[PDB]
Amino acid sequence: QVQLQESGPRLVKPSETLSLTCTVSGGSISGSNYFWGWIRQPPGKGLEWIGTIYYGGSTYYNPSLKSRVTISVDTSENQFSLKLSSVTAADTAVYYCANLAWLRGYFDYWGQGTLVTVSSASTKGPSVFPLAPSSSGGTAALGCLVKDYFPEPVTVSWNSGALTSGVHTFPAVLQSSGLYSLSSVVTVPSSSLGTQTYICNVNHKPSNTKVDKKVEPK
Amino acid sequence: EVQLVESGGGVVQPGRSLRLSCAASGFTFSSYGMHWVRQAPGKGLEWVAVIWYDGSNKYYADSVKGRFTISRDNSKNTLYLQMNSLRAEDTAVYYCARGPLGSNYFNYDAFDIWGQGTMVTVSSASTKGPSVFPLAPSSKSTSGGTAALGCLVKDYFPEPVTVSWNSGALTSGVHTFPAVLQSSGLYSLSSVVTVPSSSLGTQTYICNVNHKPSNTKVDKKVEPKS
Amino acid sequence: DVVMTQSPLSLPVTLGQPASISCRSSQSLEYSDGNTYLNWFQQRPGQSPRRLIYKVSKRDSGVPDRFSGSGSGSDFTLKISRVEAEDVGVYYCMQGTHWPLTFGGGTKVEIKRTVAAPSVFIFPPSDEQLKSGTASVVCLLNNFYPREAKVQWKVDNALQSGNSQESVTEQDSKDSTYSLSSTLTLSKADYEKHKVYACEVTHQGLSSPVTKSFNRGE
Amino acid sequence: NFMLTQPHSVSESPGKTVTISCTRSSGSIASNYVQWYQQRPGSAPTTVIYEDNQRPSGVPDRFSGSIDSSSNSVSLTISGLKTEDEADYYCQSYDSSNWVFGGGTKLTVLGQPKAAPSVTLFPPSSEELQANKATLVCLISDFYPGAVTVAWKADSSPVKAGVETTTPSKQSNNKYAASSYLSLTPEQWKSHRSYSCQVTHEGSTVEKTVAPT
Amino acid sequence: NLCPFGEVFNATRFASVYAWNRKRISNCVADYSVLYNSASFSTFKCYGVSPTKLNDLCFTNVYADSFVIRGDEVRQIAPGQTGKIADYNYKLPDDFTGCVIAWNSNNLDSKVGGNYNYLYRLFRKSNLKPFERDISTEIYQAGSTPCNGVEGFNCYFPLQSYGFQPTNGVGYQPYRVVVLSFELLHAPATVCGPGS
Ligand SMILES: *[C@@H]1O[C@H](CO)[C@@H](O)[C@H](O)[C@H]1NC(C)=O
Repeated sequence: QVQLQESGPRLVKPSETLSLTCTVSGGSISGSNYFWGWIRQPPGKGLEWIGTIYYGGSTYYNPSLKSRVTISVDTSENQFSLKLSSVTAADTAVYYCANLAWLRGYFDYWGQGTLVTVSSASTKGPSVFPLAPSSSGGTAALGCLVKDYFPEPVTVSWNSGALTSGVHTFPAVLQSSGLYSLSSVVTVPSSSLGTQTYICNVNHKPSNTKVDKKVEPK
Repeated sequence: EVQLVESGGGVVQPGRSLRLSCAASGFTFSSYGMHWVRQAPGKGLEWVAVIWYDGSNKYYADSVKGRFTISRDNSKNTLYLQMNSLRAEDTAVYYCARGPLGSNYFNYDAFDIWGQGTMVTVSSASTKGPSVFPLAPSSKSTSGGTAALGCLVKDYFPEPVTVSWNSGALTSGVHTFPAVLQSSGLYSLSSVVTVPSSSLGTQTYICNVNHKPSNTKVDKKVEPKS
Repeated sequence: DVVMTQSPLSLPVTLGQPASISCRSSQSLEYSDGNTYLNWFQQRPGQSPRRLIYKVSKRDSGVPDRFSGSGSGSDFTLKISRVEAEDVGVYYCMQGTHWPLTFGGGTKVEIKRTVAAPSVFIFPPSDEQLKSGTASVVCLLNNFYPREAKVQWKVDNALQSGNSQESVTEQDSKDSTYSLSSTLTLSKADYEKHKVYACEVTHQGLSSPVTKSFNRGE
Repeated sequence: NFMLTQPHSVSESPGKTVTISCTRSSGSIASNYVQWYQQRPGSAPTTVIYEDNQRPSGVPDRFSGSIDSSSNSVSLTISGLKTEDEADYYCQSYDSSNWVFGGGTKLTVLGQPKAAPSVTLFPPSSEELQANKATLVCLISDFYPGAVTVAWKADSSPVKAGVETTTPSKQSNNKYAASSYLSLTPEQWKSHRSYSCQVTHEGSTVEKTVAPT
Repeated sequence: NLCPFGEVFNATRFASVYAWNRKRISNCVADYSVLYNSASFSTFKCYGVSPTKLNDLCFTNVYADSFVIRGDEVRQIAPGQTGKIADYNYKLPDDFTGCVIAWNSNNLDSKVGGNYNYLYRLFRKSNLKPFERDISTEIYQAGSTPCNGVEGFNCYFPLQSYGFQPTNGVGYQPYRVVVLSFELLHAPATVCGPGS
């Protein structure tokens, strides 16, 4: 009954070398005749095989990564490793290790997965911009754009709590600049747009940034 | 001792059906394949069917394909041949011969043991007992110091007929010819024997014909012509 | 199908002298495992067949070692080294791997004998038969060693065809001869329309065709 | 090398039957075994079918596998669809010295009527433009089957660089919503006549367009 | 003593599919893992057995059949298949248990000019039974007119040749195929794997 566990740094700077290890409990890497692989998936995207190894000596690599990947195994600690040199924003992914009982088998036992993000960004606070109203009759749509903040956590409210109806705040995206960006939208009557003021309260605890931005038509 | 004992043959009218059984002994029936082979009177051997040791496969000669159906019963050690829509060309002796040990996918040599056959005769001819006529010895059968003399047995549809001379007492120089099949569907035969030409006046010659299928016994004295 | 062609059916042999039968297949017989699954069967008079040789040259149990198989490809040969009298009958060959599983036509083995001319006898119809309305005239060839003979019926010197049946015996255990019966059937009416009935016999033993005849009412 | 291709999403009601296709790009999908993984969000993928027709210990028999060499595809099929089966499914194979995963397919067991997406395209604001950056924002909202694909075009010429997109998330409506951004330099933002956001949902494509003027 | 798989896969000569070979393997130990783990086969499926279990199993006999077909014919070796190779050259049975192994031999069985030594049977009056092998050269009567065999005419020669050239598409390249056939009869086993 084999258990796999990915280990390594969850944040790598661009152009550096990514380095993971898969410590294995319950079976012996050398004593078994299993194959041992690495599989990754960028967030929101499908799985992509990276490489498998066999302790007999033969090792198989994804030809799109062959120059950058090497895979090793040491029996002394019963683990095998991933190293991905010359890393860029495109290698942000959940990395999984899995095994295989024979070449052309199925990946039976998997690790939990570890996410590594690639970004050379120190703690930075958002720059909040207005999404000015446009649109549907009596259902204008309106919002806040929250750009370029390196720490992932960011809360957003509208009208300091008095507006929740029609409000949605989307999950963050990780740009190629290594920074997070996020947006928040509310749909309100187009009748109300000339009187009722709409203020979005943006809070980003790591950088000590609180901003309240008014969004107005133009 | 290995044994294969077929039964179930006989006289079948055309278009009708008959089922033959082959009862095997002395070997583990379940372990071998089996075959049905037929021989028509006077002709060579023709393979009819094959069944696999486990019953999984059945292959047929195209002449019986669609009309014949081979099958085994491994619990009762019995091969079967189901014959339907019987034609005249199917008249033969039917043998079972042991198949290969194991799968006929991989083991091929077979027909190492054969049964005694069962006779299957497909005809539309009502069972009839023979008329027995004297073949009287004449000066045209005396030749030199001998007298050929005989019985002409004609018009008997089932095949087996038996002729003895003088109740088995006379055997020497006796010829009973093989039956032949006439235009009408019936079988004609003659049995014949040479005797010392001197004896024709003193010893009396009688042929005895037995036809079990119609339950008919006819004795015929054979006397010289005046 | 795979056609199995045997040696000439008449194979008259001298006892104590070797004999041999040729089987020839329409295609080559070797199978994928490199074996040739050709059998040799012997059928004695009135008996079901027995297997003598399997796989071209392997002798079945209880077969005297004078029997010998040989051959390869498309040409095979059963050989006896010292013919004995038990060896009389029909010998069939057989292929075992082609699905039609055809057999040879058969080769009949008879004792070779000095030439013996037949003794001819003729029998007119019985008087009882003529009540039936049919008439049977039996010609009788006796003790000829060559089985080949020609017997023809002339009625008032006119040949008869489609009118008669011949029937021969099997070779005699003691003197190695055959005997043949030819029967001529006519309606009683047509029979009484003629006077001279003869059968004329041709055979090696006669240096010119012998005729046996009778005349109605003499 | 080869690719495996699957549909973006399939959906059906509980107890119904749904089939997912997997088509090899080149070579015979029948050459080597093909596997099917179920992936629940946040977990590593589970094997449901291996060797094309086999269920691992645990997988119920509602899941079956099948080959169709006439179209060079294999198919995973679930009958007796049950809400717990709502997940992501991947096919995989191995040819040459490579293992290949399919694109994945988002199965949806239906709990509410399907809803057409609502799409709004916000141009970059004058505030940001004065910061020497430009960002187009595509908000997609109120669609039930939470699967969607988005394409950006600059005058019918497809844009690829500088696009990032949210995978859909449930909103307070119990429907789904998602968001896509095209980042631009303010030079390029005024260098085209218009920009377009193409949204695809349930095999139907809505677009909205914003012009720099 | 180990089994002669090498004699089967590494034979410098491999047969024509119409005249496919068969070696019987028995009384040895088979490390099947040398086969199923090889990245060089283009095709490897077992039927009725999972390849894992091979090294933990014991059969009475193992039957390697070997031949050369072209690329897109390899889909026909598998059981229940039809077409030229399945109907007239080599037919697996429906109850088949065992593996079908293939690999591209273009470097080995192709010559500049075309290698014509490899042939296939184009016509036959009926389909093969499983594992039957047919090496006849009788002239096929496709037509109503009787053929005197000597001549072609509308009648056709049964064997046609693969024109195996290096520059052919991957579909029309030679592919050596081995078919393992595992036979389990009620006799003591004679071919086992290392774990058994
Ligand atoms: C055929 O050749 C290799 C080396 O060329 C040899 O080790 C072995 O016998 C065979 N390899 C297989 C069957 O994978």
